[PDB]
Amino acid sequence: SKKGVGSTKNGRDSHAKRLGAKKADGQMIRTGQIIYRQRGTRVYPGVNVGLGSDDTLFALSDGLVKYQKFGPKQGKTRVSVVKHKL
Amino acid sequence: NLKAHYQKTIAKELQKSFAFSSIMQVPRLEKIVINMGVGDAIRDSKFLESALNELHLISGQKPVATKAKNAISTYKLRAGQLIGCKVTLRGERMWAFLEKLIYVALPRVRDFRGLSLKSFDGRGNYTIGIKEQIIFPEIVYDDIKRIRGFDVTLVTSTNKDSEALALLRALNLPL
Amino acid sequence: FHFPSQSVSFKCASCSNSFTIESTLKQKEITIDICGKCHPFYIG
Amino acid sequence: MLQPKRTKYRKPHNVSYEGKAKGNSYVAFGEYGLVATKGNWIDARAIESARIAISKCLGKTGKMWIRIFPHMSKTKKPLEVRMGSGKGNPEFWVAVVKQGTVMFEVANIPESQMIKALTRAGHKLPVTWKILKREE
Amino acid sequence: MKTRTEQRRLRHKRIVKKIRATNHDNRVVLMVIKSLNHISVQAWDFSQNIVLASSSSLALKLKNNAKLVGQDIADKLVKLKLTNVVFDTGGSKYHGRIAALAEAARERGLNF
Amino acid sequence: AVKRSTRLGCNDCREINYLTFKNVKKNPEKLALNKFCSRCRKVVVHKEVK
RNA sequence: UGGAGGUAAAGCUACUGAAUGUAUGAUGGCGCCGGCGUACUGAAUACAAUUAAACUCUGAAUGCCAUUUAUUUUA
RNA sequence: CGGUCGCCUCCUAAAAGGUAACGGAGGCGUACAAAGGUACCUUCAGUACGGUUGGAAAUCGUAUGUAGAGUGUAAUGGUGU
RNA sequence: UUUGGUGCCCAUGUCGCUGUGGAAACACCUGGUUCCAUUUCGAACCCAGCAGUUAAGCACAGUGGAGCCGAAUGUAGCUGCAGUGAGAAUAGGAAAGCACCAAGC
Repeated sequence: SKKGVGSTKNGRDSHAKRLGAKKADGQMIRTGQIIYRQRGTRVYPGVNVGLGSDDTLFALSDGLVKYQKFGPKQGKTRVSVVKHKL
Repeated sequence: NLKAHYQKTIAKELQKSFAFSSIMQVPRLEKIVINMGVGDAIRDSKFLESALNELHLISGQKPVATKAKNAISTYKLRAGQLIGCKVTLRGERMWAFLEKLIYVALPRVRDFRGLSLKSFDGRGNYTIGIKEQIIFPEIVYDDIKRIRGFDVTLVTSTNKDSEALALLRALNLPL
Repeated sequence: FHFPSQSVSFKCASCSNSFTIESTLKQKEITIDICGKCHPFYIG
Repeated sequence: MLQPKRTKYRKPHNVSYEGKAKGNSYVAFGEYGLVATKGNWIDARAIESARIAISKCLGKTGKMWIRIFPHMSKTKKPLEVRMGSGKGNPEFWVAVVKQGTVMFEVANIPESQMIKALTRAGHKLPVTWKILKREE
Repeated sequence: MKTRTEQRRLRHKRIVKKIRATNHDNRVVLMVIKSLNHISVQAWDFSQNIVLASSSSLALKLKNNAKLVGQDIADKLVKLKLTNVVFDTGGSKYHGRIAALAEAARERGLNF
Repeated sequence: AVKRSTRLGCNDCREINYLTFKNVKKNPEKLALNKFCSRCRKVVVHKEVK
């Protein structure tokens, strides 16, 4: 009765890349620090934002973070860092 | 010369035939292309150099290479290896080649009837595919594995097909 | 670039009308004994 | 037994078959439809047996139509095996019938023989049924 | 195919998009246009979509290559005291009368 | 393992100062580069040495 | 207060597969003087209904993130 | 006994993240001195027709199409000048 | 306001069809004399200019053909039979605008 599948098929698994929304609209950000990490481009660089070509979208200036729709059918979300009032 | 005859008399005759108020709407000719390719063999057997020789001695510009848009090898086509050559001729050499084609040596086969039936895609096109190249006078000897004609495909600025018929009939093309 | 082209007098016993505008300069006295006047398709 | 030709995978999830119907509640071609009061699973052999039974007693002018199709695979490991060690093999095909789902629709033949035949065919189904009239 | 005129607009669009994605500095641009029989330039501003100045054949220009198109707007620009702008190659290459325009802009006190 | 990474040397220093990825199955020529040296503090032609 | 989102539900002429009946017929076969009635197979052009964890042209609630505001706090 | 032991992609995974089994699919122990950078030019796969050896499309020209094109590599995301 | 350039937002902005204009301009166009160029072709790019052009791109009138968008009634699922309320379908609209510049004004 104890006799089962030997040489079982793929049961392997990778790790989990800790990405997502590290920041959100409503928190002041220091320059240089990360905002969002993503595999691909589901968020696009708008104004005052640095794009490192390792799937990196970080803040390039000071201010407050906002998210706006864009694209054909609001499929794209562009991150913006609006500057503080002067 | 025949350009000074054409653009002085036949253009006016065509524009009076179909009463038009536009001089650039009449069936005219501004560009022709002649292609070449060897699908029968890829092996360097009087190829890629014989095409250069024949196109230099028949046309007014050197051959230009291009590779296939896909990779189909059921008849041995791999590893890139561009085939054939192309000349998209323009300017005065266009009409020089036209005069060489029409009124020099095409009258060499008794039943040369051309192709006036089923040669239109619908946007003002014409094609002539012949089997012999030695049919021309300006040919060399012992520089070819097997004689093969050059397909000429001419396009114009008129999308309509009736004007293409008028253009072909104005230069006395076979029916 | 490319070898220049020119025209030499065209000769034909069935044409008697020279077709000499621009063929090439590499040859001399282009001549063909059959033309379109004797050819029914190239006649009116 | 209408076996699928090709399938992307081999051992998927079965179904979450509770809740209302995803469709098939409408009657399209037949004059009498056979609806179900709840959902369960239907195996392939039962469908073929019911179809041949309903067609054998059917006349020569009426027409019948099936609204379901087995699209779920199932695993049944052989006997005496322990719990665990991978997944088993496919043994049959299962069609999913949610609540308020119509299975058969028939038309173009007198009504009394049709209600009798639909009863005799639905007796072969695991789920208690109900006759439903042609929708205009 | 294309209209042979939309090509220059496509070049303009792609170049301005690349620049505005890359130009983190805030400088106004000296846009250029080379039509068939005329040329026309505009000192434009981005981040506001407004125009600072323009010089065209419809503006002060005689029958027309010409060098009378470059130094006219540099004095207006220095009157607005910018003197540090970004240049646009337009739908043409940096050649011909465009080079004369660029040199006339450079010489008068503009740093691009 | 499959050794494919090689060194690079400064001809004006005869030291080891660079590590390149140059397999030997398709590149039979030596890499004559122009690399920056922190001892010469400038750009110098660099040859192959290992 | 707004967003980050593809989850149940629904959708399959909006894809990928699967897949049901109506409608016309491609390319082959068959009889035939350049064309054929095609008893045949039957690309899809439109119509009506379906199915999915590795289908998504769409699309919630709860929940998570910070500030606006009030309350308890020395955590 | 069998297999597995490290890493990478997806689903399981329940709309932030993570979240299991001897759960389901797969792969990797790499290549390129240019497939890198810059400037510039430029952009689908197919469909249909036309035609020399050439059928089912080889090669091309033209309308066509809205990514079924490409992306060194298993998959996802992404990218239509 | 006539039209050219023109940015924002990206098929309620478009695809496609029929007609009317281009004075000044914008595109065609005469050509490669030269800067320059082509995997070769003044095709493309670039140079000095108009004999003609409304035919073409652009606009102005109509066209719901395509595509797109889409209310009200109710509707599964949802948090505790009460809020919550999509997708599908449908009335139905839609021939885009918002800004800036220099003339004809």
